[PDB]
Amino acid sequence: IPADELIDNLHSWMRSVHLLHVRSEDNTLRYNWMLGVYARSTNYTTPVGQLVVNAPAILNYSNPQDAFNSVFVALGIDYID
Amino acid sequence: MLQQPTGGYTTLEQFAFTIRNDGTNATPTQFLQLLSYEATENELVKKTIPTPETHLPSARNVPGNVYIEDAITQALFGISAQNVNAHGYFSRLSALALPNTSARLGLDGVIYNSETINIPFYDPAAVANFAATYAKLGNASTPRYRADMIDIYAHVGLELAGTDAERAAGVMPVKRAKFDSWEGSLISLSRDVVNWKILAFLIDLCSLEGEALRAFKTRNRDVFRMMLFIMSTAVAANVVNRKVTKRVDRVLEYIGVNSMRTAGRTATITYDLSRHEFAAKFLQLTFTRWN
Amino acid sequence: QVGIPKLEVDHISFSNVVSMMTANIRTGDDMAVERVNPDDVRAINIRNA
Repeated sequence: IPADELIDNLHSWMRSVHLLHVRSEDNTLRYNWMLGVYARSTNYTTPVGQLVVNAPAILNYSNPQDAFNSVFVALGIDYID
Repeated sequence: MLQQPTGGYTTLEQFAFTIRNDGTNATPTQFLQLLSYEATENELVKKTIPTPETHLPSARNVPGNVYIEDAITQALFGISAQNVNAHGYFSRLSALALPNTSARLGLDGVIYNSETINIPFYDPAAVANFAATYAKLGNASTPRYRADMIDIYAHVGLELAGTDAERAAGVMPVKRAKFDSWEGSLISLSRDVVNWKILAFLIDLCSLEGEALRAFKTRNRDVFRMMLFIMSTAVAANVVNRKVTKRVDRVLEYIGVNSMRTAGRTATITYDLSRHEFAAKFLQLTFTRWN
Repeated sequence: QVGIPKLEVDHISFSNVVSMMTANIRTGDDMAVERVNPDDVRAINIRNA
């Protein structure tokens, strides 16, 4: 492998990765990566990913656990895998 | 309109808890002597018991009157297959918990809306404390409320099969308890212990004071070690019966350790998923009051 | 002083309480319950739920 190919080539891919989000003002908010980028994988086909399409602001949590709690009450689902 | 002299309704011949076996009728004390046990080396240690939650469920408005007592026993020691019961009129109890209420609790095991003509009932003042503790049994299947169907059982086995030499240290070796039997056995004690008037016992626990509570706990630590034994064989993993020459023994697999499904199937009483949550809510609520 | 269960003794009894059933409680019939189709098939979700 050229140590020059993958350094230029890996960039070409990483460049083209965009994950839906909302820009916030409050300083006490942390974006939820893990679950959020999972939706971008399937293609927003699944409801747990079709829920994040409509209102992307569901991923802005200020306290852990409360992040997931919301993605349950608004689904009636008992567990995401 | 019976009253208690602080001896309690259990100091009465009106209703007494007696098992029938041996060709004649005997008291619980005489029975338990037959239960002999050894050890199999899996230490069953006493955990702590978490306090219950104060919030009382609401007795949704209900006309007519339900047999509150019926269900209490029909779930715990109910023999005949009992289907899902997580649902039901199981909390009309709380309608007695408030000070001035007219709703009365008769003898036999009913809960009347208005005291009616010709029906003997417990004393309206001492049935109040019984409710502010047991009406709490309404929320037995509400998520985020249900007790835990594992650890309490450790408490249970240290009771009916724990020699004091052990309980004073809080730890004991898992036992395998076998008594001598007859025909139906385990199923027969169930059809028997069911009709016992359990309310005639529980009321005493929440009223009788230190003078007549130390004396109450001494004469009734056996009526408790009876409705605790049957309630246990509904959990044990095996019921296989050993054979002597002409004699028969009912070895019980592991009293005091809780599995999830009955060894009885056909041989003994059986629980259900909806009942596992229920037994844990009872066993937890009652122990704090007792112990 | 209780009642000795009669299902285990010898001598045969000839009269006893039988739990019957009235003309209100009825068993094994039908329910005119209705359906409501999912209306559109395209936007159904078997994927997760």
